[PDB]
Amino acid sequence: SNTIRVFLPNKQRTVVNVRNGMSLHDCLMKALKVRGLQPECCAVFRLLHEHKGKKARLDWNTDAASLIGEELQVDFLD
Repeated sequence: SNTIRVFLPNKQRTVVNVRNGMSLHDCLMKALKVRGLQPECCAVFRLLHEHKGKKARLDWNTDAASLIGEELQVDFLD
């Protein structure tokens, strides 16, 4: 794929495309930028497509191109 979803911590959702020069932070700093959020104070995750009770936690420089074709979330930080 080349698309992934971003669910907000305010329970929202949206779809984003991954380009060259992405990285989680800069790739979500698209998303949240649009939304009016900041990612610096949050933790981003990929959703539990093979887990229960736990989202798959990612890096703020994560290769979203490896989470490509999935659903992501953002939550509180650490």
